[PDB]
Amino acid sequence: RVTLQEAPGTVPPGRLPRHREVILLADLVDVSKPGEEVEVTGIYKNNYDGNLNAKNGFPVFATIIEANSIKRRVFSWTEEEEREFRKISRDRGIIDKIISSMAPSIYGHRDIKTAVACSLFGGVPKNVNGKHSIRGDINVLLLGDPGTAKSQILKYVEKTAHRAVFATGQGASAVGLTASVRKDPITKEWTLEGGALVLADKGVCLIDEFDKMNDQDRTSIHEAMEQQSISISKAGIVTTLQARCSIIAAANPNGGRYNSTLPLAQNVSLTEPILSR
Amino acid sequence: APDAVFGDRVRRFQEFLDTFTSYRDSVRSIQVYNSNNANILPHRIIISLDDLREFDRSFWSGILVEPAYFIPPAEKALTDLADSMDDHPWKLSFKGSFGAHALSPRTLTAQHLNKLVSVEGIVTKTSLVRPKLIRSVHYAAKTGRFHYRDYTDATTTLTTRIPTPAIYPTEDTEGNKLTTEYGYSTFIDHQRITVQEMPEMAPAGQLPRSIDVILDDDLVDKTKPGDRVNVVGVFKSLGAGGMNQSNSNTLIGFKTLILGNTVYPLHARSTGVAARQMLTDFDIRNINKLSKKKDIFDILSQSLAPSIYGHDHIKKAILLMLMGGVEKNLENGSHLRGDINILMVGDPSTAKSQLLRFVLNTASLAIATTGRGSSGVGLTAAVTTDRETGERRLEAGAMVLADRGVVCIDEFDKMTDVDRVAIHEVMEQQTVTIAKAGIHTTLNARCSVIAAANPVFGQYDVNRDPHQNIALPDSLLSRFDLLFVVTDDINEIRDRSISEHVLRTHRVTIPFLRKYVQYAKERVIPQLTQEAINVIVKNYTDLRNDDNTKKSPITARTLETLIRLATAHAKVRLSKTVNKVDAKVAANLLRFALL
Amino acid sequence: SIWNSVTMFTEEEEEEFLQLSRNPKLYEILTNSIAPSIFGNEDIKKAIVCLLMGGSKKILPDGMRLRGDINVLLLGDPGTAKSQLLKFVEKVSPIAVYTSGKGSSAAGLTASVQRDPMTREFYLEGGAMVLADGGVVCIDEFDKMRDEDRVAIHEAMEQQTISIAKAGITTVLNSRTSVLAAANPIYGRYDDLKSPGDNIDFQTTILSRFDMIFIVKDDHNEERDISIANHVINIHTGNANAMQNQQEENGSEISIEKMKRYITYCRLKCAPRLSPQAAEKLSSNFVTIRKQLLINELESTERSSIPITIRQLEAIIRITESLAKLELSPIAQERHVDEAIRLFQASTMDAASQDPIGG
Amino acid sequence: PLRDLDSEHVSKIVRLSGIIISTSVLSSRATYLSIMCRNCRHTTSITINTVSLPRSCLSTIESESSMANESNIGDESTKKNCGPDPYIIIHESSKFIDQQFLKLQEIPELVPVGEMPRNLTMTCDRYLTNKVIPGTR
Ligand SMILES: Nc1ncnc2c1ncn2[C@@H]1O[C@H](COP(=O)(O)OP(=O)(O)OP(=O)(O)O)[C@@H](O)[C@H]1O
Ligand SMILES: Nc1ncnc2c1ncn2[C@@H]1O[C@H](COP(=O)(O)OP(=O)(O)O)[C@@H](O)[C@H]1O
Ligand SMILES: Nc1ncnc2c1ncn2[C@@H]1O[C@H](COP(=O)(O)OP(=O)(O)O)[C@@H](O)[C@H]1O
Ligand SMILES: [Mg+2]
Ligand SMILES: [Mg+2]
Ligand SMILES: [Zn+2]
Repeated sequence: RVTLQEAPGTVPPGRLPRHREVILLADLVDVSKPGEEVEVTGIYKNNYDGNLNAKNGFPVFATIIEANSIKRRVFSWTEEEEREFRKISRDRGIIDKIISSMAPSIYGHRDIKTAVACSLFGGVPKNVNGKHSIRGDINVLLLGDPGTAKSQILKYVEKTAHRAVFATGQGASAVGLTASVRKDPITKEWTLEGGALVLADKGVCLIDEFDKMNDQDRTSIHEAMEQQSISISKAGIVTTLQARCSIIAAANPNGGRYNSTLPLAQNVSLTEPILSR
Repeated sequence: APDAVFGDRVRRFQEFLDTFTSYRDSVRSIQVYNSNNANILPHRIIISLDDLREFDRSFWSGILVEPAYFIPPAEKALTDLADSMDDHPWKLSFKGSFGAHALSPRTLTAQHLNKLVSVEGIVTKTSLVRPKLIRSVHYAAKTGRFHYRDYTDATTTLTTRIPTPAIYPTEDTEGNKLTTEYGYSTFIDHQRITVQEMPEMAPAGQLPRSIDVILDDDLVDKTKPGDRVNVVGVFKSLGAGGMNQSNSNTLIGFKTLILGNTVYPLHARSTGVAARQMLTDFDIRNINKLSKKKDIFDILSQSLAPSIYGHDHIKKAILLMLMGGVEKNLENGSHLRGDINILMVGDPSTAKSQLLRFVLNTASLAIATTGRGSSGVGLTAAVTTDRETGERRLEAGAMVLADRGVVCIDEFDKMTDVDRVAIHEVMEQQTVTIAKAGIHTTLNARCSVIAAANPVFGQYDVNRDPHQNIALPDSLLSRFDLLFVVTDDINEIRDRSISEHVLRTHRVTIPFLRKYVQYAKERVIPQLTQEAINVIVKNYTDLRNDDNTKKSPITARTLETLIRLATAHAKVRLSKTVNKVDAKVAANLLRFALL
Repeated sequence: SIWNSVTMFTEEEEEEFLQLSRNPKLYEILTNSIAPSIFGNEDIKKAIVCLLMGGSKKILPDGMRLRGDINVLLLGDPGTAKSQLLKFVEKVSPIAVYTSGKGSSAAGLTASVQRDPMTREFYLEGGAMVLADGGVVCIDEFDKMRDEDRVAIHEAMEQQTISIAKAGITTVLNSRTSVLAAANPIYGRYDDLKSPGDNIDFQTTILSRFDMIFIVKDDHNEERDISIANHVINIHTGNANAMQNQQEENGSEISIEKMKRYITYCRLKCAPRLSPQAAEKLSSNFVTIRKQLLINELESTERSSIPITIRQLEAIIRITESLAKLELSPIAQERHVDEAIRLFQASTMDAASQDPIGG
Repeated sequence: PLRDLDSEHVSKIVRLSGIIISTSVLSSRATYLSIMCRNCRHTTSITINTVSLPRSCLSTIESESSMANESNIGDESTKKNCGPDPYIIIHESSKFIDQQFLKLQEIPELVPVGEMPRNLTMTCDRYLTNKVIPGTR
């Protein structure tokens, strides 16, 4: 069972978006996931069963749509693309070729773009005899004055990366930063949900407004960055989760303007243990 | 109808009771007391599974594994013996070693069903004691005759029986109306409790397990929530697990519970149950002999915490606190305190915590707390909760549980004003007042307090007056009967000696001390004497009219403190009156503490 | 955890461990085994060996408990590899919890109590201090944490119990644990012109609790820098992955799992006890130390930032017993006390950087 | 993967990987029951290895003995009818086992973004009880 809501863009001014229920059968299941706009060809019919007509009030009936066809209104490759990859690699100046192709809708900031390239590619992890771990993910921090397109850079990273998860220390976000045991509003079942850090394992986590963060979020960031694993002990559940991810953050200086007369450590509210990582 | 196996088992248990004679005289004693005192004692006796095993192993295993067939015969045999030996039915309880039948709610599984078990745990919630109707009596107006009826249910016996759901009679056989006789009917009490795994034995980070218990008649009000309990009973199953009728649901199984027949409260550290011991004539003779020696106070004081070096005066003070004074109530209704309080301030390596934990371990009823560990409601019991009956009531806190006992507070100086104001009332009025939505009550909190705190500047400084080093409100200091200041000053000989003492350690007994304090606190109540009156008057006058700078202020609380110390020393002496020597000892100790 | 441990050993394992114990170079082999991928810090590694071994606990007739664990503090300049040691100790000890001040994400640092989601009843939700019972707690950033946590940890490190008192539950728990803590100085670098008490960022009395203090400074030196750089690039190249490790495993190095099993075996089996000669020597040393400190204090007009107390005496006792234990010897001779005093002088008595200690 | 289970796997054998998040308390079920008819005292037994108690007395269909036919009638013309559900269980002579429920959920790392994870219910009994604790993979 799926629920379709009118696309907000098309609603004429002053009214509300309507919604309907849809039934998918056989091989039509798990073809569309939440957040995508779809076209459905199907049959419109009542809930003829209802419950029963002994109910008091007017005799109204509910309706549904039985789906027959569904359509949407990738990173895989092949040999043809692999040969082209090798051809392009064999060319000289490929590094600058790539760097010139990041966030084309922003002017300048070559250092920013090359840092983003490095962090988006990443190194190779190492482990000596399975007793000495070395991380391979590259972390970058942006610290700039207002009106510098840091949010645009982060949005481009989200749109381009294979597994990017967005979050913020202030504002509305689809996910937080701390793992928790929470009820399921529809299935009424307890569920264990990790933060964006856990969700973006072997990926990239983007954090907006990095300096407006509270104690719990700061502690979670510190743990994830230092150990790349998040512990949890809640609701009788004791365990640890992998959080191997690359972090990209944006912040603003104290007072909203950078003070070039002082060291960077005193231009921001963060602290050395987090800054050094 | 009569059963041959039943008769054989009855006769065998009769032979057991014949060979063992203690239970016979115990029953005779119960009947003697009940006859003489008419309070009434119940008809119940305790049997030893070890003796049963030694006598008849087959019968022992029969009781252990299939109680439903072996207990009722024994109960009938006991009833017969009592009714024969005298000039209700009687009941049995079991003690001894249960072997593999001593379990906990976590390790209690279906394979134990219908078997006698002994569980340990913590009581989580008790139920309201309700009467149960057994026999109803009625009167007929048209005929002037009294009728009656009897009732039963599934939980009143171990063996299954065919249900006989008799109805409540409102009419006569001929059609006459009937009138109930509440005064001639019969009712029996009934309660249900829940037991849970102890918190000091359950795995950390895992949800706990629990089991229900049913109690009837005279085992109905033997415990309270938050207590440590060992219950010996019969693990049983009732009803049909949805088998009868369609009952399409398959998730639910068989209802189970324990028809408990023995309940024992257990003592533990920082728990609401007071520890008590049984005193033998040998114990009493030894205590009374020891009473007559002159250095009894010295030997007793030195006996405490021998692992620590020195602190002789502090040990004396702790012993005085343990023994305690006497509290007075006047016909008017006024109350005069009789407890003592101790505060220690010292350098950060002076075994303060060691002494505090020793007191926690030795005192019969002591509760331990840290500075910020418990705050707000946790101390004053001011929390309010409710059951599904709809009523709200209170559930006790630290000091409320500590009634008639001791409270150890560690890191005292980290507390806050909001709860120091609360503890003022506890130290002085020895009472707690709560006024919340729908609750206005007053709870007794007669407890003593021992606390430790650190100086402001890390180490006590002699270049500054005591106020700058202590920094606590004078009103609060006035409430503590005794205050001590302890510093570690480097000295070659003292360091040497403490070194040998500590190395010796790293390579009178406590139980007898506990028996001694129990007897002394339970038996002796001294009175004041004119000699002590004069001595204390003189000492208080001198202290109030001297110019020396003291570590604490002076009020009438100091005079009351002199009284309390004199009375407690007399209690130690086991004399029925305070004496000049006790007064002088109290005065000397207070003078040493202040100077 | 402590509720799912194994207390039975195979005969072959027992024989192998006895043969390994009889080895005369066992101490050096273990020291080399601890974190071979870092350069230097032999004293630190030896201290970690002693910590993992742990001392011997005593129960007295009056009930007083003399703990047998060891507490270590690592003050140091930034980036001295003082966190990798924490992580490796966590990874190698049988029961270990690594956490920072203020706990971990959705995981408290100390025993916590809440009502059952279903039955509304009390139960321990978690807490590292009780989860790691019988093991090691690796506390990072020890200088940032709340006062309630400070008090609870202070009680735990000495009495090895946590007392709980709330509106409907009162009990004393068991938290037998060993504390390895790491902290950074204020201002971003240790300053030689100020006392370590001023370099730390909390009550200086806290330093009285730990058994060892290691103050590691990042001095600048061309050849040392070159050597460390060569070591690090070798590690990254992976040549060090084979050399040293894969050869020294043939006699002069121990596998991590085998060392873990050996630690468990020694803990379960041995429990040394001193000898009178060691006792007298220790007493004389302690008296001399305190006499010197008193002389310096009386000469000066201020109090020192690194006091000497009976805690340090007990720490020395625990260290000598720890050294004796790993040989499985049921007694400790003055040969152990010599090493114990050397280690103590190397680690704790770096209070020579303290002003009224100078003299 | 837990997200690929579908109709085709119904009643087959499958292998799954996940993390335990909740375990219920031990239940009780019967494996051998002794039952009696409350009216005519006809006894019998049942063995399990949705079983329900007999709806009607079996002493009629079970013509045990010739005298049983006489015993099945008496007091003139009144037919013998024990009623519906006349059987009761005798608990002193029955045997029970242990049953338990578990929940298994996909590893949180691989969940699709913007959707809560999927979980599933499992039933175990006898010697597969008290083997794991929540949080184990
Ligand atoms: N160099 C630039 N070239 C083009 N557009 C820019 C540039 N710098 C800023 N902008 C635009 O100006 C506006 C600045 O807001 P934006 O959030 O993108 O900036 P920011 O640097 O992240 O600052 P903040 O989050 O403090 O507002 C956006 O429209 C951004 O697209
Ligand atoms: N007078 C003493 N005699 C013997 N041992 C002592 C003495 N004072 C301190 N100690 C030792 O020093 C340690 C002090 O621990 P603790 O009680 O936590 O310190 P404090 O009570 O000063 O806070 C104890 O382990 C104890 O064995
Ligand atoms: N003596 C050393 N030998 C080898 N590597 C070192 C050494 N000192 C520092 N490192 C390197 O520094 C990193 C550890 O840094 P970090 O743990 O942040 O320092 P700290 O623990 O002092 O905060 C490791 O990757 C390690 O390779
Ligand atoms: Mg922006
Ligand atoms: Mg202390
Ligand atoms: Zn029948």
